[PDB]
Amino acid sequence: GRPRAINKHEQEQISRLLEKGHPRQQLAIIFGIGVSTLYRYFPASS
DNA sequence: TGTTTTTGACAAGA
DNA sequence: ATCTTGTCAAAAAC
Repeated sequence: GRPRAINKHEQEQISRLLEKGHPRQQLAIIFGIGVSTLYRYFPASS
C-alpha cells in the first residue's frame, strides 16, 4: 500500500554515496527521509 | 471506513 | 555529545 521512501535509482545512488563517506544524518535530510529509514536500507554493517 | 505495506519517531544499548 | 538497531503506532495508497 504505502510507497517506499526511496526507489532504486537513488537507492543505489545513495548506497554508492555512503561508501564515499557521507553522513547519514545529512543524506536523510536532503532526500527528505527519516534516519531510521536509512539505517534500515543500509545498515552500519554495510 | 478497512487492510496492507513501509515509514519515521523513539527508546535503549551486557 | 554520538552512532546503531530494533520496536511500534500510524501515514500513505487503494
